[PDB]
Amino acid sequence: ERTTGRQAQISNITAAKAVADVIRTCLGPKAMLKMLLDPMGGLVLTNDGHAILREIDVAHPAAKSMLELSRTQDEEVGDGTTTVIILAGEILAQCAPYLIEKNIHPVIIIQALKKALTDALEVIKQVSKPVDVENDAAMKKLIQASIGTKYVIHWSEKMCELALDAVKTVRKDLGQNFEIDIKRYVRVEKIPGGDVLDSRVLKGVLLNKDVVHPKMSRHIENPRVVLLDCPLEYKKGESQTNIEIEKEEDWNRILQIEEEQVQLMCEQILAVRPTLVITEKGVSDLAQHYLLKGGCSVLRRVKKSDNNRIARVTGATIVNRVEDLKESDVGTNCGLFKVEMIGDEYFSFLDNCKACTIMLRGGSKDILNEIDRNLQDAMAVARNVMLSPSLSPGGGATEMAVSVKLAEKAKQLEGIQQWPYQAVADAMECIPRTLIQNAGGDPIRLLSQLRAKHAQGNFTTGIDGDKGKIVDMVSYGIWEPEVIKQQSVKTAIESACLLLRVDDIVSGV
Amino acid sequence: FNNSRSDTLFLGGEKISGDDIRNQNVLATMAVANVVKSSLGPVGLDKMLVDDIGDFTVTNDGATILSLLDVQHPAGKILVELAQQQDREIGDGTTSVVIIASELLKRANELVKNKIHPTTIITGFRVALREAIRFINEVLSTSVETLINIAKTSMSSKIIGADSDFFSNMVVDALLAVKTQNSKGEIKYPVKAVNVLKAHGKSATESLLVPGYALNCTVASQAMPKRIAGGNVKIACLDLNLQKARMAMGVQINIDDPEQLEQIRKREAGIVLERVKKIIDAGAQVVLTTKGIDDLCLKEFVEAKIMGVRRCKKEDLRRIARATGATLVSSMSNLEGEETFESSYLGLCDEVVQAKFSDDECILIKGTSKHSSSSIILRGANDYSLDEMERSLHDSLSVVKRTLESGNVVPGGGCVEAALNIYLDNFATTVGSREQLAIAEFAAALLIIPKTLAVNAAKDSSELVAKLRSYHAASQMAKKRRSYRNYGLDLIRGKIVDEIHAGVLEPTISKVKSLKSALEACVAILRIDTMITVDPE
Amino acid sequence: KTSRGEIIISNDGHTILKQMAILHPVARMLVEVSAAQDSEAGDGTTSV
Amino acid sequence: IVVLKEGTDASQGKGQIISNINACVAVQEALKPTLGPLGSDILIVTSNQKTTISNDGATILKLLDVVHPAAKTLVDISRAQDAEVGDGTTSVTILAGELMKEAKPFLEEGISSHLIMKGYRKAVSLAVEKINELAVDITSEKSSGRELLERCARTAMSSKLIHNNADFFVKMCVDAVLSLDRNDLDDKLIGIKKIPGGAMEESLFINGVAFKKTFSYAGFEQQPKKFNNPKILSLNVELELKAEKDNAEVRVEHVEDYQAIVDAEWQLIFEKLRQVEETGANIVLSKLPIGDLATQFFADRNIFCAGRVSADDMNRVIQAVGGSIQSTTSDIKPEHLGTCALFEEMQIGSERYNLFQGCPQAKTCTLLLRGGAEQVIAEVERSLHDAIMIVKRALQNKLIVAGGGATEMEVSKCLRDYSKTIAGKQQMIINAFAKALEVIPRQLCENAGFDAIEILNKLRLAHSKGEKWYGVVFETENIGDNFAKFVWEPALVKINALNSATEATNLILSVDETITNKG
Amino acid sequence: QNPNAGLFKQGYNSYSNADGQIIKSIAAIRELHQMCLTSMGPCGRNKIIVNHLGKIIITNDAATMLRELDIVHPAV
Ligand SMILES: Nc1ncnc2c1ncn2[C@@H]1O[C@H](COP(=O)(O)OP(=O)(O)O)[C@@H](O)[C@H]1O
Ligand SMILES: Nc1ncnc2c1ncn2[C@@H]1O[C@H](COP(=O)(O)OP(=O)(O)O)[C@@H](O)[C@H]1O
Ligand SMILES: Nc1ncnc2c1ncn2[C@@H]1O[C@H](COP(=O)(O)OP(=O)(O)O)[C@@H](O)[C@H]1O
Ligand code: BEF
Ligand code: BEF
Ligand code: BEF
Ligand code: BEF
Ligand code: BEF
Ligand SMILES: [Mg+2]
Ligand SMILES: [Mg+2]
Ligand SMILES: [Mg+2]
Repeated sequence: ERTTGRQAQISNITAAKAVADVIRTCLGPKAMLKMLLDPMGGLVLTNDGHAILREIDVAHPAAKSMLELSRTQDEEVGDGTTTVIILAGEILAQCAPYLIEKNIHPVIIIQALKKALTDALEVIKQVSKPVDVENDAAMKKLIQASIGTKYVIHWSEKMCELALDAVKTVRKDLGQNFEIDIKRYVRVEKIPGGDVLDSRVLKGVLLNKDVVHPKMSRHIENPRVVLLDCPLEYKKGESQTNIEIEKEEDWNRILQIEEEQVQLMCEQILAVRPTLVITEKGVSDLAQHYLLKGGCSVLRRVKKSDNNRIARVTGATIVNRVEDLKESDVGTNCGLFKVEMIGDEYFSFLDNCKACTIMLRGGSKDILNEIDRNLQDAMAVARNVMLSPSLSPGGGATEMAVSVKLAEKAKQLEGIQQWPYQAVADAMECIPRTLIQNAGGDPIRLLSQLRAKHAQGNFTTGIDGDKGKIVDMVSYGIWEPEVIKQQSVKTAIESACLLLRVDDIVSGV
Repeated sequence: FNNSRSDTLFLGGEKISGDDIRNQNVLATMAVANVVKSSLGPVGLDKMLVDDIGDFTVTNDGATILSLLDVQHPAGKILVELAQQQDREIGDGTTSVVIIASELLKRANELVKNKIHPTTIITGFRVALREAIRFINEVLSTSVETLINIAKTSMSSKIIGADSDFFSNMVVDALLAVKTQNSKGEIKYPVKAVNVLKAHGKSATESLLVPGYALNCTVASQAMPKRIAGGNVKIACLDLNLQKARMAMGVQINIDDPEQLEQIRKREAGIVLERVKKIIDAGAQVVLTTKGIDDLCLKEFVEAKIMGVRRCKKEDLRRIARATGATLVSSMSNLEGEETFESSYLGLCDEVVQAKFSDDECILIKGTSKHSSSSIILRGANDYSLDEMERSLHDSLSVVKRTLESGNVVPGGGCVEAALNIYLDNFATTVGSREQLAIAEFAAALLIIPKTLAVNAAKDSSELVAKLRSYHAASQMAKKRRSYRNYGLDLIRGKIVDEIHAGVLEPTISKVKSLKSALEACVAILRIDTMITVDPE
Repeated sequence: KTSRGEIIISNDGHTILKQMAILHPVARMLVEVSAAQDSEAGDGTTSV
Repeated sequence: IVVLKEGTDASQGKGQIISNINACVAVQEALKPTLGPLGSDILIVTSNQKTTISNDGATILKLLDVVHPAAKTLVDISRAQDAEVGDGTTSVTILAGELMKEAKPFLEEGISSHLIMKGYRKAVSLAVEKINELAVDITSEKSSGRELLERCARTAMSSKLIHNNADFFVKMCVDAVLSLDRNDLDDKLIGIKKIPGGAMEESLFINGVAFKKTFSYAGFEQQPKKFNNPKILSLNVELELKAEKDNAEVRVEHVEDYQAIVDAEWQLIFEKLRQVEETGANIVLSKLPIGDLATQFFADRNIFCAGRVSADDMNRVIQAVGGSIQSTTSDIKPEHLGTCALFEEMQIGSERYNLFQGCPQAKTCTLLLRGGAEQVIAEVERSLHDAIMIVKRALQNKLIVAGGGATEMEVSKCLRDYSKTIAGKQQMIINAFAKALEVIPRQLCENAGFDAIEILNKLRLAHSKGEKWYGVVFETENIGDNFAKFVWEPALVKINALNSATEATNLILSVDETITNKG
Repeated sequence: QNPNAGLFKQGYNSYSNADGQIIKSIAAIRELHQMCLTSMGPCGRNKIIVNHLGKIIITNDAATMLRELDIVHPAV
């Protein structure tokens, strides 16, 4: 029913702490795969944090808040998902003692944490170095960084390629910020089989819809594309259109009219001399015929999302009513119209030998979803940099810097206001630690050394994954988008600040 | 213990009389109040309220806690509907109008147990209020920034308060910018404008205050522009829908000759198509219908790079239009014609852009002819905190609309309470009798706010409550020297301070209605002596 | 608190008796005399 | 997945302490009406089905079952009060509760309980001494030896069903505290008897001793049923042929031995039997049987008897006729027997009652009670034990205080005045206890109807402004000198009361976590 | 759907420490600790423990409270 007092507080903290506990063995280069079972049927074999926590229903309110943190974070940057959860926990946990043990009110611990966040954020931008968003080589060895710790690493280079080759493709600066809608303009397409490398980033689209009529062009050299909303069949009246006939030879009259309007429609289209007509709706058998000899291949039923991406790699602006069909609505700038038959399943291409279609190949419909998600992380950190050319010391280095500059300051602040501040510092340290642990090396040992080396000797010094020894980032490098280090710490400290505002929990609508 | 039986007077239900019921009422009000007595003050804290599905919401808005908390029992609902009155009237002061009410009953009841008729207690509380309301105008004052202050102290018991300075500013700013004259003078600050939005991402501080308005929509067809105008734009705030007509509900198209079939048919498309043209042909670069758009009659806007948004919030267009000076086009007519009248009905806006916010992406009409308007957009950790950020951004930003509309504030900090207390307390002897105990109780009862404002800090609040007590008790000795009421509590530090100086301001209009109201309840309940509960069906 | 669940408060007898749920037949009779006290005087429904 | 208690409720917190207080308040408010001269009375029909009606607050709080730990202490301190004193039981709880009530404000405002506990602690100490300080010791200070026991058994017998037949019972009450040796007042001697029927005052005070009529054997109806100075033989065991119990084996191989052993049995009895006759007695009583043959014998030679007398009876029988129990019939010497002034076998309330009335040499009386219902006789016996027990503790302590709220109201004065000199936390707490004592005067007025507010308030003036015995004129509703009006109660009550009442109050204020185990 | 392995004993509950058990236990202890942490000292408070046979008990002492309770956590 009800639970006021530290009772509340505790269960919240423990709850939140437990959330972390699950995916903590998923943060690191040697991170394991949490094969989860969804209710609907299938499975999820991913190790990408947010993709795990999504597939786990929780009860305790805090555990629900803690769980959605991984989502809002997966919405800002594509990466840094697992990290925010672990941090968001350790913060609450590291407050636990001064929260009750040292009887500090939640207002005070909040007043400090909100303060320690800003200072902490400084130390992030302070250690961050900028980068050439255009230097293909830098972007690659940047995207590569956030491809490690995932099944997609055995082709790491191959991945950053398909990543950049797609981030830049749908990009479109615009200024009067840079707009990169990976979502609506980079439709992926996972096709079972082949090899990983056998996957490319076609600059166009790929529909499996075949051709409306047999004897129709399998591939127009340079096709003239015409995209339209409206269907291709005899329309009807949006009023009480009811016909009364007693005039004998009138049946034939009307029944004919239908053929007649389908004709007109074919005309208006055929007019601008098209070779490829792709409509979102249907295609009357009649209309097929008049578009056959009219000289063009037809494609019926294609999703809006599928269509509007075509209209960016054909230029062919989509148009509804045909009696208004302009000639500006061309089909210029569009290579071939291949129709490769991929294992008993016909496809259609529209490459040009603004929106690309990443086509992945692996070894199962299952294994592909691993790739797709892994790729998304790549293609997202690429976008981040595109809109914030700043990077942060990976290997948990940044995380340790903030640990010290804060630890130092806290110790030199004096007042009850110090303890909560001190905790944010002590908290931060958990990431290089989770890393060192999931590496196998001795946490107490490596950290003391990493922390010390940090205290003076440079701040771009994190821990090396497969190794387990402290290395300098600059050295073997593994910087990550500075944006990630923003959110991870922004919302984590917020989460903590929210849950700490709770002193009572109640049940009933 | 436990009431029971019937014997005579056969009634289709329950019926408690006297002591039994009279206590039940007091217990009721008590419980419903005590749930939210731990949310009072800056040191007060929020709570999570889970349903049956498991979801929940964390919030300090006493009125929503009592709303969200299922209350079954008259005297329980009463204080949940009284907590409502406040949030509906002034807009803040909920959590407190209840705590007072409960305290008045609880107390008044005690007097009855002492053998003091309910009425004699009632008139007594009535006079304690007359004197108390009057006196309230002897601590208040005209606006002499008091605004960024009011807006701040109203965020103490809230989540938005850790970043007080920030929002306290964004609050007044946003509101002010929207003021109007309603009808015949007035000059009322929109009790609801400033479309507030929220989106998870970034810091709590990174909340933007649009320099115009935020309409929450995309752009119909992805084919049209996502940003238009840098200098000037013509906004078409419609209402009528641009989709393929359907004629009168009772207009059968009876065809006798196969000829007319095709003709009247395609006519349908054009009828509502002409309507489209007569609008583009006005300089319309931005169209904001309310009743949606066709995809046919959209391509017309697209072919012409006209940002045209479908089925918008009509509650926004009404304000998007007063803000671009435009006109909410109900239907192009005027006398007997048809046109959206080129720029006659259109609005002048500086720029219409579709800004993104991670996941989401909405439209902004920033900078306009006669807009003045604003709109805030919260950004937090997740929806749980976000709902609440706004939740209290409102319970705060409301305190401002009233400080404005009513130029008069009083020093909060549990000062008002303390003052009234000792004044009414001493004043209580100005009638003596049994009636003394009444006023006395009334006054004494008010010290609930200062006590509980502090007890929410764990420490032995008997300290401050004593100090603050004494002070006023003394100040009203030549109330002469250098009279100094306005002395409230500073729980953050644990000492009595001058709240007017410190910056703890609250509009008079609140504590004046919060009081007159809470008693109106207590009395209607004080008169309750038998509760007949009919059996339902 | 009526059968419907609507809550009411008053000193007007005719209205308390009316909404009271009196069961005995000759008992219901009182409500009618208080009813008529309301129909002629309009006051004293309690006293009658 | 693990646990630490197996589904067994347990609450804690600050509310926990408040729950307990209120809990006790209930059990408290329950008895508040049974207070004062014009006090209401209760009718409890326990789950037992036995219906009772009384005012002994102890007896009520004993029939309420009550399981709440906290609130259950009010049941304990009420029982002790009916022990170390015998009266005031109703009040020990009213106060005990009331204090806990006045502790709420502090506990709520956010004050330590250890501080409230201290505050009340002094308050009692001071209040207790103040009573000792007013405990008007007398002896012939215009009070007399009997007028103290009367004047005190009276006021205390007020507010009980036995009231309007006061005089009758106080004269009866005192007479029975005196019946026993004033050197060792043992209740167990005043043995009471209840007789179905009769007026609630047609009750009889036996000077010697009275007991049932266990006389369950044939051959009775002979034996005079009345003697003046009979020679009572307070014998302890047997008087049956074959013996009532115990045996052995008789094995004989001779026909004559059979008839021989028989004649022996008989003579074996008869002898022991005449052995009693030899004592030259008129009344032969025994805590064991008196067989058909036995009682038949004495019947022949006009000697009266009774077998199987109540154990606790023979002891009052001894103390009446001054006999002395004898187990065998052999060494029966004459200082062993006893003699009263008069013996008779009554037919009181359709029930024959052997009674040895008139015994100027007794140290133990007996008294039969009457009533129109087994509930009223029952309430008398309890309304009278509350008096007898107060007369008894008024011999041992000729120290008395005028109640009727006075003592209570005054002890408030000095306590409230004292708090002035303290100031602060201890001020309010000790000043609270002072006000908390006002409950007895307060309630006492509400119960009867007097203007609780005015009569109280008017008392505070005059009492604090002098008159250290001003209480409440039960008669003309107004304040008055209850010492002058003769409303006396030994100080032994109030002193035990406030000690023991507060005990409960801090015992509760000390508990922060109550863990009820289930099972 | 989900399988289950390596089981051949009877229906027990094995809390391997490699599952953050040491802390699960610290928890259980942490709970009964707070009960004793306020009973110590003159400023200590009492607790009313109500017997599993139903008897009231009030004591400042710690070894007694614990005795009268139905503890179950092995680490406790
Ligand atoms: N190559 C590596 N060697 C050491 N640390 C790495 C390496 N790769 C990722 N990191 C660090 O581990 C974290 C990223 O791990 P990951 O498992 O990808 O979690 P997320 O889901 O948040 O990306 C960051 O702190 C990053 O600095
Ligand atoms: N800065 C402050 N310092 C002391 N008291 C404050 C301060 N801020 C608000 N208060 C007081 O706290 C109470 C309002 O808090 P809250 O719990 O939000 O009540 P409501 O929810 O009814 O506004 C009022 O007594 C107000 O005067
Ligand atoms: N004659 C009386 N006039 C005024 N007060 C009386 C009188 N008789 C007894 N009292 C007071 O009434 C209270 C005793 O109440 P009672 O109903 O007798 O229960 P108990 O004696 O068991 O507490 C005490 O305050 C006692 O002093
Ligand atoms: F492992 Be993370 F989501 F890239
Ligand atoms: F919670 Be309150 F109404 F500010
Ligand atoms: F109660 Be009455 F009808 F005024
Ligand atoms: F009820 Be009391 F023992 F006089
Ligand atoms: F003094 Be301890 F509780 F044995
Ligand atoms: Mg990553
Ligand atoms: Mg407020
Ligand atoms: Mg008595």
